[PDB]
Amino acid sequence: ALGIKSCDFQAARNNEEHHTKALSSRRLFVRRGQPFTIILYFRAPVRAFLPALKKVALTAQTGEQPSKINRTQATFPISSLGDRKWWSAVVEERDAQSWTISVTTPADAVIGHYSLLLQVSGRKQLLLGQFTLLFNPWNREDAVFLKNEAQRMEYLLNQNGLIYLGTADC
Amino acid sequence: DDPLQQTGQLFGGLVRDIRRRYPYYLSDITDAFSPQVLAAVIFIYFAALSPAITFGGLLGEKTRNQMGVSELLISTAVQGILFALLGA
Ligand SMILES: *[C@@H]1O[C@H](CO)[C@@H](O)[C@H](O)[C@H]1NC(C)=O
Repeated sequence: ALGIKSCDFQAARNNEEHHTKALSSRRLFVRRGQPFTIILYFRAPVRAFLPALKKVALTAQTGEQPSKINRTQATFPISSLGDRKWWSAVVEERDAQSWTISVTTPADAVIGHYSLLLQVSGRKQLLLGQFTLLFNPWNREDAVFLKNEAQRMEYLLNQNGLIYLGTADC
Repeated sequence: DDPLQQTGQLFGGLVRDIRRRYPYYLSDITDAFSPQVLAAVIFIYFAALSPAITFGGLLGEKTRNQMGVSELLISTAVQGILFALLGA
């Protein structure tokens, strides 16, 4: 009785919050260790919430040969409570036809091209979209974390640089 | 989802098929309000009654009337209602 119409990755909304606005405005580039909000659209209104919440989960896949031993595959359900330090997803806003999910990512994950899949209890998995994961100096739990803000502006978001040539005198 | 597949769990196909099918019970109930269903019913009634009587007569005359037409008819009704209620 549940059918997913389409998923909307709010790229133009969270791309500026992730400081990736200059990179794209249609593709979704996200930084590790930071939650991002997406929207799921149903085909028909849900009769009950929690039974429908129980039987659906979603996976993240990356690499040519994904596995749970290389940390290149992850599976997690749509739950209202869970560990915020690992992969998780909580519904922030509920509509008759749409849900707003806020996915969270661990501060230590493999970078590369990712793909999101959804699994129904009976039906097969369906691909929702693709996104890319990158390091960020804005996260306190990341290995690369810059305390200053102007240094972040100069060393990461700047595209115009200077190269010094000549002798030591001039 | 494949209706047929090897699953390493005992009675896996049963549970997989029931969870695949049974949430459509109200849809099965509601989709039967068209007159085409009535036409199909009136057609299949004769289409199933006539071979039943023919086979019942031949079977009764074959087994020295130990089992005849009424037994065949009531059995046909019993598994018809039961399979309609509990079938996939
Ligand atoms: C019913 O069975 C008995 C016992 O064999 C038999 O004598 C009789 O003819 C049968 N009745 C029929 C065939 O109408």
